[PDB]
Amino acid sequence: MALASVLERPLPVNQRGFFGLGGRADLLDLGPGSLSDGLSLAAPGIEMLHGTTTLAFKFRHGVIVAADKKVIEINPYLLGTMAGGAADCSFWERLLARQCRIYELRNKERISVAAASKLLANMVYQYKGMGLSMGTMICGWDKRGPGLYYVDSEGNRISGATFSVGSGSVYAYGVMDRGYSYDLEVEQAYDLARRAIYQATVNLYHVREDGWIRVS
Amino acid sequence: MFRNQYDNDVTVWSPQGRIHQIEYAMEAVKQGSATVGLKSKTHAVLVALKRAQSELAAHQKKILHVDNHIGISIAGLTADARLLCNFMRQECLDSRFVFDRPLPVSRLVSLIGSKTQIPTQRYGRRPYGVGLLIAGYDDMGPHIFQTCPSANYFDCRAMSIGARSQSARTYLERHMSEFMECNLNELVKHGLRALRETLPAEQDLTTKNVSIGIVGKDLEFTIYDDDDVSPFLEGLEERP
Amino acid sequence: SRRYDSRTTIFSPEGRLYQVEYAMEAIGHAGTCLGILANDGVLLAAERRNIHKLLDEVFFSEKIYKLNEDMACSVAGITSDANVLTNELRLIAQRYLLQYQEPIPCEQLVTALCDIKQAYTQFGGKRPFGVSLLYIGWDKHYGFQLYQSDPSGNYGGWKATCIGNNSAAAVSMLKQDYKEGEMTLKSALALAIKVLNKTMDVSKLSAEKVEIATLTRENGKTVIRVLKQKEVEQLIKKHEEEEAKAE
Amino acid sequence: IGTGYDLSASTFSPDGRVFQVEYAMKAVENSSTAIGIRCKDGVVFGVEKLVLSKLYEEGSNKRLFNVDRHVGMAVAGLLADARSLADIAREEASNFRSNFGYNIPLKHLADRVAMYVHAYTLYSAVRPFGCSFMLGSYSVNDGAQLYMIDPSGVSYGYWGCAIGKARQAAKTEIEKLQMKEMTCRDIVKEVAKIIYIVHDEVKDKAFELELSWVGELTNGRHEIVPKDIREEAEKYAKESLK
Amino acid sequence: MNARGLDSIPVTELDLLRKGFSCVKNELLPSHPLELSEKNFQLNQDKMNFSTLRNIQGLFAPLKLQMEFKAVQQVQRLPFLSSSNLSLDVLRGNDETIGFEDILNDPSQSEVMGEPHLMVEYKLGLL
Amino acid sequence: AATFFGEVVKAPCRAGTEDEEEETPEDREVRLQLARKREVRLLRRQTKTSLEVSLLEKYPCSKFIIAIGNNAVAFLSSFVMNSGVWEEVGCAKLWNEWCRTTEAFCVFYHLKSNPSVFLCQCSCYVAEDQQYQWLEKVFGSCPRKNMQITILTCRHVTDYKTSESTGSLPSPFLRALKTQNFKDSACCPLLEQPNIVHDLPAAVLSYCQVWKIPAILYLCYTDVMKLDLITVEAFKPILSTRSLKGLVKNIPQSTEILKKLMTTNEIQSNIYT
Amino acid sequence: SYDRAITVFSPDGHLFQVEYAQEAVKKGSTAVGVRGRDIVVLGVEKKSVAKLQDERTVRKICALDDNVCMAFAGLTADARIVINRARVECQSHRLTVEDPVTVEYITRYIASLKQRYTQSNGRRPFGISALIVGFDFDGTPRLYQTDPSGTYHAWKANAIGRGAKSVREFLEKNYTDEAIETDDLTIKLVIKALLEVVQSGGKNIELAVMRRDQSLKILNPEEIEKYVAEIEK
Amino acid sequence: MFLTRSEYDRGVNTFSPEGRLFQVEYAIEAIKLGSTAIGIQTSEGVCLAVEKRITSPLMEPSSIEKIVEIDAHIGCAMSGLIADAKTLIDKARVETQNHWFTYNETMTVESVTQAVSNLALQFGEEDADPGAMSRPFGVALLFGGVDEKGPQLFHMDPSGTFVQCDARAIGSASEGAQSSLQEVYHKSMTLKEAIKSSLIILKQVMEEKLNATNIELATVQPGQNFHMFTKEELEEVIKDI
Amino acid sequence: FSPYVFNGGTILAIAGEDFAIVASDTRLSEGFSIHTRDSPKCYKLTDKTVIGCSGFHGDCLTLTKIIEARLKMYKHSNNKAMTTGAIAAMLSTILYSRRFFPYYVYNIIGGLDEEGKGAVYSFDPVGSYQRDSFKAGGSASAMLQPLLDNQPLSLDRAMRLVKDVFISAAERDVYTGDALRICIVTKEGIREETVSL
Repeated sequence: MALASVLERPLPVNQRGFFGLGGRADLLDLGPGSLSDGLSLAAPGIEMLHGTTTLAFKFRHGVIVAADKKVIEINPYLLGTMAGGAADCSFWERLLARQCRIYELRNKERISVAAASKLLANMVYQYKGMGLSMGTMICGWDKRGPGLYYVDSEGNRISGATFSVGSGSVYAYGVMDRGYSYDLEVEQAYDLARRAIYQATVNLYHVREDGWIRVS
Repeated sequence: MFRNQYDNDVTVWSPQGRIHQIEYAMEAVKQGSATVGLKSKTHAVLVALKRAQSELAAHQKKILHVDNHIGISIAGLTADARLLCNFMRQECLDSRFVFDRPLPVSRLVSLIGSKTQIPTQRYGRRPYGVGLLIAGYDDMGPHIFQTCPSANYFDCRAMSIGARSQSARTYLERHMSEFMECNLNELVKHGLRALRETLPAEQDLTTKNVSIGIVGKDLEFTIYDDDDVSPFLEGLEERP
Repeated sequence: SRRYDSRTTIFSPEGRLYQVEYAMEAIGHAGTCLGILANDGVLLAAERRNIHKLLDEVFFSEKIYKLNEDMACSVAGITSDANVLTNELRLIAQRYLLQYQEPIPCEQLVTALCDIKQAYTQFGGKRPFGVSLLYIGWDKHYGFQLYQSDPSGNYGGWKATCIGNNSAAAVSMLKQDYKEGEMTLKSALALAIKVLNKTMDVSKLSAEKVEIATLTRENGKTVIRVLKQKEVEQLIKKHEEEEAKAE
Repeated sequence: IGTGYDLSASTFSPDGRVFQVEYAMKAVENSSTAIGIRCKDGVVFGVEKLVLSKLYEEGSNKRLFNVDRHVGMAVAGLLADARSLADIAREEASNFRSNFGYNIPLKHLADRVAMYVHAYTLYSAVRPFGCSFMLGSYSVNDGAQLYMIDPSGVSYGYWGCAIGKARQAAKTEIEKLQMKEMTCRDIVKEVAKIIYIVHDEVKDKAFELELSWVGELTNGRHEIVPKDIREEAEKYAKESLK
Repeated sequence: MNARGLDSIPVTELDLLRKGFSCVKNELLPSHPLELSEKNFQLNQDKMNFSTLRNIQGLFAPLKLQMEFKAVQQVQRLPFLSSSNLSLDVLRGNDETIGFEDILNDPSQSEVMGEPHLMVEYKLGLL
Repeated sequence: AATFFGEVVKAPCRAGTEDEEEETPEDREVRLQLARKREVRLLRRQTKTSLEVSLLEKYPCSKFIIAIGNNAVAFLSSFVMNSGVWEEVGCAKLWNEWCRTTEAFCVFYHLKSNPSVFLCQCSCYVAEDQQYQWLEKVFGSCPRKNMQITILTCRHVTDYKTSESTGSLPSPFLRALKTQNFKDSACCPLLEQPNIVHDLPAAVLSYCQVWKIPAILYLCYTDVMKLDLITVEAFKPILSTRSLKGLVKNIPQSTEILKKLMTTNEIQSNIYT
Repeated sequence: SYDRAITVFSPDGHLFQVEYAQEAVKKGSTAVGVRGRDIVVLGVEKKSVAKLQDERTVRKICALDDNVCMAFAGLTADARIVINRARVECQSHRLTVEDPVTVEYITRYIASLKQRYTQSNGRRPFGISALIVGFDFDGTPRLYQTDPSGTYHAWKANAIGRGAKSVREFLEKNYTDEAIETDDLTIKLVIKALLEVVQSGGKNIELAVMRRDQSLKILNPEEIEKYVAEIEK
Repeated sequence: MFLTRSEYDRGVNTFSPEGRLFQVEYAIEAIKLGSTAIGIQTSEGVCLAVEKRITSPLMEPSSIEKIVEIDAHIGCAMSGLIADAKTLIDKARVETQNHWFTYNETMTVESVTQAVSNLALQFGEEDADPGAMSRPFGVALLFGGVDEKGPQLFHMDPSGTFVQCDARAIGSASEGAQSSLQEVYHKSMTLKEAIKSSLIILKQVMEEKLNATNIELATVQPGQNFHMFTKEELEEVIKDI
Repeated sequence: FSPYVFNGGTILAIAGEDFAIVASDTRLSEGFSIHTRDSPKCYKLTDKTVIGCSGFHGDCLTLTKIIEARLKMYKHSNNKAMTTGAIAAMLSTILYSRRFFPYYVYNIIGGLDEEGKGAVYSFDPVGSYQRDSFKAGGSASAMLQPLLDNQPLSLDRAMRLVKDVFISAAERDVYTGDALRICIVTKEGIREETVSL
């Protein structure tokens, strides 16, 4: 078996139990493997978030996101929202959190919102048309001030000061469009978010300089 | 004087029909510390002697765990021991997954020999510089096997390998006729007395330099270290 | 010394590449080539080595090659390697034209070939090309140009240079007879004839020992032509008459 | 004298010899002697097995393998190469049976294994094998057959063979037998007697006799000799030594 | 019979300018029934010859053929230049036949070619 | 060895002629500096000054004992020089690949009660081009008529030439080699024929044999070349000879010291288990 | 002996082939780099000038991106490959992260690429060393150095190539916070540092000056002569 | 009866007549060209002190740090070839984050050390995976962290083997530092005096002046993450030693 | 050729302050025919965790074998037995490894945590999971969840509740078995008993 080892290309012919055009070769390796990670090729009930409404807008003092859990705490300084397939959102945002931690360890500096959103969009764009379904809003604060982006499974990636996705999207968006103001105090912003989410039909988060907090 | 040309590779035969690199690799086994392995009608026992770099470092471990009914002991290099241990564990796991039965020790050791024979024939490789002692239990009872860097394995009833193991082998040969009737006690004691012959006449065995591995009819492979060894060391004599 | 000559991937104790040095030394045996840049054209003159009485003349030229509608080249070294390099240059030019729908610039072509030449001095088991090149051409970014390459993979742009046998004397004479910014095509031709006459000590020049190529721009087009024996004979006769009048 | 042309298996001596193969063949004479005798209705093997120490079991490191249901095998030389070649022979027999649905003839198996052995004496990336071996079989439609293969890759049919350290004396002893007209029961004793005669006790402390036949008695199967017959053969050999 | 031949989505947990314009869904299935058959003709032919030769003669023959192929296919030009494949064609038996791979889309006159060092590194397995 | 496929390689030579057969001011300066880098210097550690005269020329000598290797110096330190007053006279400084600094030392002592008895504990390695400088700086040019020299060292068992296997020998064991003028008899069998010994002890014996000085060399072939108790206990029979009869006084305390120092060994690289 | 294979250790633990490769850096033209507060200056001295040559094709200062520069000393043919790979990587990083590249990131990439060629006997290392300057995204000037062995580390002012010890000593003596007060002062400091080895300034010196939020700018002989005259005053 | 020349120390796959691999020994000897590092393991925490060599006042000290952060509870110290340690620290960090992603927990110091050591084992077989390295690494590492079993300290060797040490010193002055450590270490001791003793030994062994700028210090404690001392803390602890 | 076949089953889990209960039926069927009347769907993984799965039978067998192999691998590598949360995370990753060709299995994991309290996790065929106090799965989960919701407790009352829930559900379901198995996880180990139905 030393001559066959020199040829650095293991063919099924060189292995044991070979006869005819096939043989007892595909029935030999039936172990559970050692170590790897990879999705299976294409060929029941899948849990999906249907009756959920979310809301998020940014202003001078930070970013406020509210919903009806339905908010993923990626990092102490990064926040995310799920819409659609729960499993896909959880898996890909866990991958994003791991990537952010690797970046921080390597470069001794926290990643920015734009880079994180781009990384998530790049990961989810490879499987276009396969069947993935997710819609995410990413909140954070970095050296350039507050940031807010929207990423979905169709490759869309946009930035804005006001977003809303859910069953009651139209009503809440209209309310917070009527009541929006960039130079707004924290209390008035809380009141506006509460009123909008109430009219949509309650959680509440607030991202600041040094990480997010929970209001109610 | 005339050997300088034919002892630089394993792909070259000497004019006397000898491969000198295999004989050189067989000498790495004697660079370790002594190990003793014996068996009885029911149990199989491994005893090993541990060394330490200094008083502020933990003693290196010699007895490893392969499966619920197989354990090994190491004397030689370390990287080769780790690679072989990984191979053993993978083979046992695959066999159990596929057939829902434990893998026989004879088949396992045959696989080890077949894998180890290859690097002694092809270019760009070197032989494994490690010797092992294998203790297991299956439908045929206890088993003790020995492995050599020359891809040779033997089926023993009591064996010792390492540095200055001739005294242990002599003791085992002298006391061979009483092993098959002893229970676990006095069998661990015979092993310890055999291992004590590899030391200078002034010093003795403490609880910080001995390891014990036992596998039996209804007892899985277990390793006793540090304070777990005192019950076996209570009854020893004063090195007669 | 003799310990660090085995292959190309060995550094001398003072950081020297002896195999590349020997490959560059291999160029000193081939024929002599010249290149002169003028205000309204560029010039390229070479010495014929195949001069046996029983040889034939079948090809368009012996050492001058055409790579593109706007460029030409001359080789000095091993013919076998020169052929491969010429084919690769033509392929590279056609690839760029297909990609961008525009002719390739001269410096880009030179860099692309020099990368290939350098790749053989880094991976062991191969042998570097023993060829030097001289390039002439016209470009919409810089006009007329003249470049030179060597087996090491280096290159640079010149106004008047020389490669091959007896290169040092030719360079020394050019450095004192070339005047920047005031050279015309006739002056360049006369200077080339004089330099070739001085550097060829075999015998007196004859029209069958040299070949001269001229690149000029005429009515939005680049024309490359090889001078004929009549013109070469007139040039040599005029130079000889000038020398005779000098004394 | 072949100094300078004996460092690779792909180099020819000035008189047209390959010296690595010669050294490999020389390496076989470093092990004990094994013999095999073909008789009227079967083949019987015999190996002089040295004892290294008393700490080993009865059946450790044997030198008689079961290649197939009807084929035996005896080896000499480096043991690891012998195990590898036994695995190769088993694989070849299994492949033939799977393809064509009946027991492989002995000549074909010998040819396959001999060519596999020879393939190693052509390239500089490997080294020649260092072991010889013999094959034996019996069937009703073919009769007994015996073959030998050596490290160079040459196979031949034999009426009686011997490989190892003392093949010359063993061959001299064998050449005085009328094996064409006897029976396995009358050949086991002769094999044991020859093994005992050849053995040297000055340079070898002790040994254990190992025997096995194949033939009409075993109904075309390769088996180990029963213990009582081994004891009787050993007693007869010891008596004949005096 | 030589032309009839018989879960790999890794996640990076073991440059986008270099690779582009490719999705997993399109490459999941072939575009024509003859695509994979034509792309892997030589490999299938070699496999068929090895199978029949191993079944009839033994292990030595396919091993010797593969050893000869590997030895002779190590003295070629670097991958950014075109080779002739003389001795490999002689050994393989294709020195007196012309197929559709020779007269269509001459590989010696391809319209694309990458950087030298990149190809040499990719062939070595580093990238 | 070949670095690429089909490379042309040459066989190594055992006579060493393949390197010196090849025989700018910068090269000469480099050679001079490299030669100056690895010169042998003998100096007194008390004031850090070199001795311009050979060590044995300053002080008369009647007995000289040399130990080479860890085991030999350990044996001498435990058994001989634990029962007296010894003054350090000088030390040697060396540099080479295998001894970067000078665990590595070479220190000379002489007995206070009897200034005619000397000692030397060399644990470093002296290269092949520094042994003659060592001999010149220690012994000088003109030797002395009345002087006896004893040498001790250790060698691995695999260097022994025997018809049987190396592993079958009952290591450790002692062997001896003595010059013509050594009238006494050794306590161990003399070394067999096809076996030779080289390096520094060979240099000392060659000097003593050429210049007609009595000498003897003791060798220990062992299977453990580290600091071990069996190896240093194997040197016990030497104490019965006339060279060491008047220097040993208490055996049990030497054994206790040996046991004490056996517990402060150097840390071995964890390559073997 | 032990200095003919890349992957062979000396008995005292030395890899001599890499040191021999580094020895080739010490023969190239001197390069100087000084980091200011709002400016970064690179200076390379011309080893020799040939009157019949085009100076545009022999420059040793290159631009890797909008905010990164580079200057090398060593093997000219080997420098070009590294420069092209670095440019491709700089452009490819923006495709994955919208932010522009960072000086430490590009230095890490170059060092890893250099180290990849010292791991096998089938290829030889790159005989060059580089100085990299630039500005970060938030506006912090940087300066790094790379070695053929594959190591990098930051500096405030450094010199590589032949005759670098004297220049480094001069920079150590004459570097202070009041000498980098303004762009003119920084440029004059670089010129003064280079003048210690150049036999005659103005003709054997080339400078590249990069300001914050601006592209690379190459000074011309007129400006170089003006600065030389002002220094000589 | 002749003396001849024999060579066995120019290949990674060659055995000496006494079964010794000499290239690995030479790679181990290559460590002695680095800087001294000291690690003391105590029931209250782990201490890591290293000496950094400054070749010029123009360098940035914060760019040649020899103590890195593997994770929130694991440190590291380096000695030997700098370029080689950067391919092992990255492996350690990647393995830690992979384990966290898969199992939603944190690794142990022993597991991290084993995972790193699995990479240094493979060498000399270029016919295997193309990314395999043909020669041993020339760097030694010290690992220090806190886990379920309390504070831990590990040592890894270019041979690819690791043990656990109560107090270890590696680098150029390793033997002298170890001899001094053996005379001062005792189990019932506190972090402050561990710091003081390590600083004293470093001052004794260095060939320069200990001035709170040519050394760096770091500790990890139960309940607090990996922490590196600042300039003021270094000056305060270096005063009166 | 459909590579999926539905087999009946019903599983339940209740988490207590210092105990955990997992129960299931013991019937294997293919809609109309009855394969066996004795086939428990609760498997013991370690001394402190139990898993119960129902759905396609071959997928269940493969999943259990893979889980046991991974447990052995982790024990060998890390020199300790892995906890309940680690098992849950690993199972979620394993399940999502086959997103485009899913396992047709519903899992429920019950056991003790590090602090010594009950823990219950519920999954989906893709891998989403969360911690709960009580969960019902299987075919009859829809008609069984409201009963539990409208109805922590001690061990005896929880067992009483479990018995009445299964006896009420079996009479109204076509896939419930003829026997009920209950596994109790506590600090002293694990014990189980079978109740006839």
